[PDB]
Amino acid sequence: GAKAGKKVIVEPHRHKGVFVARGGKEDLLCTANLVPGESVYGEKRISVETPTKTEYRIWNPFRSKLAAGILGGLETIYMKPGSKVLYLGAASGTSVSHVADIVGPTGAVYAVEFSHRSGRDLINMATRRTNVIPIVEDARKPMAYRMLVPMVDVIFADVAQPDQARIVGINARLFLKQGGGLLISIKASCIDSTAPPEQVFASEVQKLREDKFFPKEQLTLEPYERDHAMVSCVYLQKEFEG
Amino acid sequence: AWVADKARFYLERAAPELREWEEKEIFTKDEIRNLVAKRSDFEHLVLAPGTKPTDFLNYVNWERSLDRLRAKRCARLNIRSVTSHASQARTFGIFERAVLKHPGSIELWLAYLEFAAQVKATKRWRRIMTRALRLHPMNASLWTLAGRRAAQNGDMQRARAHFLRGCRFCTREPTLWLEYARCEMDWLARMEAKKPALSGAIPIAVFDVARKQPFWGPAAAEKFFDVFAKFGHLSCHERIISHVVTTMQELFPNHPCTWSVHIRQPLVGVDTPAFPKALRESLARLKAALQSTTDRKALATKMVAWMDGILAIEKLDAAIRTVLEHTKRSL
Amino acid sequence: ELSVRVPQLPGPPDTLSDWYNIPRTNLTPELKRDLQLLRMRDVVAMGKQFFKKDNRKDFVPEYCQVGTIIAGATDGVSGRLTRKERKRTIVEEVLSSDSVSKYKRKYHEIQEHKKSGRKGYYKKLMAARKR
Amino acid sequence: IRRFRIHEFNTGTLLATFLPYHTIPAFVTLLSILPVQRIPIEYRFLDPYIKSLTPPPRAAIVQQATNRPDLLSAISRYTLDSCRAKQEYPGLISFWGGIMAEAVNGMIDKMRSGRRAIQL
Amino acid sequence: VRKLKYHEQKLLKKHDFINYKSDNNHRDHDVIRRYMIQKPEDYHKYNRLCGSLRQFAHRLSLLPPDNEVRRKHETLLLDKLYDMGILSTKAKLSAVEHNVTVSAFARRRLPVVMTRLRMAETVQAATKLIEQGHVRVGVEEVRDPAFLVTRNMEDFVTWTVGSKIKQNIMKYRDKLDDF
RNA sequence: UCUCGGUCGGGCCUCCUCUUGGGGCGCCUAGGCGGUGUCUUCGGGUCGCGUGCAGCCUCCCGUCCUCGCCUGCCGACAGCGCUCUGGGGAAUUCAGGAGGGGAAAGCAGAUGUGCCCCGCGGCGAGACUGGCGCACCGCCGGACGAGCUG
Repeated sequence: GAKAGKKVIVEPHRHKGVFVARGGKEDLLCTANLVPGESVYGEKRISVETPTKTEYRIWNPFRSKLAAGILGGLETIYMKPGSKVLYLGAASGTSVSHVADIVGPTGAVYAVEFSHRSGRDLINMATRRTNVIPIVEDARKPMAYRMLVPMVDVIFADVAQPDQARIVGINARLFLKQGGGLLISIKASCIDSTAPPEQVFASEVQKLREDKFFPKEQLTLEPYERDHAMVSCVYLQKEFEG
Repeated sequence: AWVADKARFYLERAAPELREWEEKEIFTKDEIRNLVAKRSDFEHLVLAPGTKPTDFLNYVNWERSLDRLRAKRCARLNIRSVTSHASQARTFGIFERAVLKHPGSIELWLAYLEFAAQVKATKRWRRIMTRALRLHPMNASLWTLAGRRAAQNGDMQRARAHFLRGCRFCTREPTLWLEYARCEMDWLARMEAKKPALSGAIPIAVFDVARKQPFWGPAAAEKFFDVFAKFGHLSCHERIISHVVTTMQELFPNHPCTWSVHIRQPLVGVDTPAFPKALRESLARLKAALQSTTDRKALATKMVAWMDGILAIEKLDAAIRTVLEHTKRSL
Repeated sequence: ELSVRVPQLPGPPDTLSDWYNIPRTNLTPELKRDLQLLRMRDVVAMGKQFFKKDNRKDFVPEYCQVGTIIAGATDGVSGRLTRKERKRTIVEEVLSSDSVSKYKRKYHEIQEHKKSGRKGYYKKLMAARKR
Repeated sequence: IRRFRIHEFNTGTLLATFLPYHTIPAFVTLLSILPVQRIPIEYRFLDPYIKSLTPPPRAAIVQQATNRPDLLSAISRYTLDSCRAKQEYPGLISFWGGIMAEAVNGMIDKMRSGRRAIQL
Repeated sequence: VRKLKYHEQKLLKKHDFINYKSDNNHRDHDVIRRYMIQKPEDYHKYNRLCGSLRQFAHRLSLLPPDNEVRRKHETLLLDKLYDMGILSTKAKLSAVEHNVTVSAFARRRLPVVMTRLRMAETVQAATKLIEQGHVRVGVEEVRDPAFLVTRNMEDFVTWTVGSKIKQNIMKYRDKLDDF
């Protein structure tokens, strides 16, 4: 396997922020770590001594559907460095740490955890990384942190809830700039167990267009997870930013 | 950028006053051109994108000073026809767009208030004060100035209204509370000078709510006692002084401020054979407070400051003066 | 408080703002060999792993950095190289692995197959014709 | 400068009164903001320093002073104006004396001929 | 003028500042640059010649096909232009019509045809040579860079007597006679 | 000076007035060169083993013998592309285009102040009143009103 201490190189990936570490027999995904030299979850990290302080962190795609989607090769995830990134589903903040490392010390992540102990993990990672603020409350009630979240540009969402479309609809209606960019994770077994998952995907899409989006890309993150679809869309317009 | 055009509006409205001043012998043509030029440059400076309250004050000072010069010169020319209305009105409009662009300047606000008050527009003044209070609800100074203007006019109910809304708001500092007590006792003094208020229980009441205020401190009650001790020539002044004394004795018993008010307590309306007798009484209080188990450094600092005021007042006896000097040196 | 300024008034860019300043690659000949290896990482795995044949003609990325894996605290019994296997360079690592024999074997196969009928063959014919 | 553009319309004077402090950051900054074709014809020799914003050293000044008469006449006339005006000060006078002395040394080094008439 | 906006474009449909319909796609200019002429007056003189030529062709075709004088002048125009090199065949009036062209004239000027014979690398640099004057015709030198080289003279136009160029050639090909 | 007709000119409109038996610059290769790595042939040496015979054995260095690799040059013909006031390069001048931030960026109807009076309108203490009310618990409506204010 990709055992520790191997000499690999890092090159830029076409989305900003993310880099790709390639070496020997292994190619894999990585991001500049803000808080240098300290793991998040016993993740592997990459050192480099530049002519010291700079260190990167690998992601596991099996762990984060965000990673898996990038490896599948989405077009654009809208979260350039500097972009205010709402998260939904701060499942103890692993991928949230990764996305914080993307948006950097100039960006911002506002996170939503509903469970408490996961939230303890979450606020721990927030206490480390300054650019992510946590929010622990019910994502179904964006009134609960309407005082706390300003206008963000990209909504990531990965909650496993059956009302997912109306959830993202209301949170978008309260927190998204015209020209909104969003990604959402679909577990077809969670939305509708009986149905064929592709049609499940379609129904999700049509609910989202009903809630005024425009889908523009969509793929099964297949060789990293079964029956999940990443969907990329825009709020309220066609081209991405403005 | 539309700045030229917006200036075109304001300068074109400025025109006919200048037409009239041309048509009078009050100014000559080159002066007129100087005036128009300066006005245009200032107006452009105001409607610039990046502007600042200092620039605003600069401009309005220019116009107001022009008004005064015009007045002086037409007085020298003994001409009564010209008014100041248009100048004052355009001056107002300057203040209005000033507060639209920068609402957040106490400095520019108070300049506005003072401008209105010097020209005699009290209804407008109350409106302006209203908006300023609405934009800065933590500012004791504006709260005070509004309420003090209301009390000086005499509208005691609206004075109380401003002050109660302000004490409802500004609960970090005691400052408004002392100011409201000050003007309320001043109103009681106005009633006594004109001679319920027969009781005058209201400074007791504000002291009672002060007791549960967030800033509620021993030093707070001490300054309360100070402003109460001002103008003791009253009726229930001894009543309220006894009350504040017994309350802070019950609450902060061995505080050096409690010992300080225990000293300076019987000196309510005194200047005078009643002067040195109460002096000796408070001096017995002082020696008792000094020998008592209190923070002697704090109490002595309080006492040498009060003695600094005491020696600041004149007309006393030398033996008394020197024994105060010795009791201060012994601290 | 208000002091005299300093004057300091006297091409394609150097470090990348849009990727947290990966520097432009200094091109050590070892790094060039490394990149040659990486573009050939297909033939490294002798049939045991096929990669997506990401081949430009210009095998060089204009931005790069040479790094090393730190520590997988989950796996520290085998997922880590021993000191005598912690080599300075990628090509050194692939040297220190096995199947260098197998490389040699395949190379000498192709050596034969291209020495097939080219010139020594013909000289042997003309010799055994001249005799 | 920012009002009357002294550096543009009284160039030679300001360059004159800053030349004595020719080692200092003030002088280099002024050197930056000077307009080139505006520099008086004697002082044109500071242009490579404008191209490279470092102060010139005193040997460079004295060498141009030795070659030309006009720069030396100019410095002397400036400092004479000052001391006619009773506004001189020991730093400037020391500057002027040093530069005049080294310049005259070098000038006699040039004027030596051997040939009787050219020496005369 | 900036790229005009949407509605302003829909008003300035027929407005353009460069390509005039009188400017004729700038055919004048496109050719003149491509063929290195020095006198757009010389372009238009070429042109009205080509025009007289084409109206002769058109009226010639207008003549009924069976006539002697038609046959005689078909042959005459064709073989004459062919000996002026501007054509490529000598048996097709349709080729005279939609083929005879000022561009073909320019490619039978002098510098273009010395590029074709390979005197020099690019017809610009050829113009520079013959302006300095290394380039002879027959036995004369030639300065006028519009000396229209007819086909009987392409075989002759060569280098002049005392030329550093000719001596350079002999230098490279190693026969450099100093006599 | 109200129409009308006709006319080898023009305005307007059209398709030609370019797509060259051409040139430059590239791709592509047969291959020459430089760097350089094997395999064969032997010879010298070398770590060690052995019986220190015989041998065995690691490593190196040189010859022979050919073959191969290099974003390395150059690269004939033929085929293709681009492009032609030839192709590069640097300063510098003007004419546009595309995108990133930074910017309260904010003229929907731009009327001096103060008074009183009138008109109209709001709050607004308080005082009534009509009918309705088969879960019976209260509704909803008229019209007076001190005082304040627009």
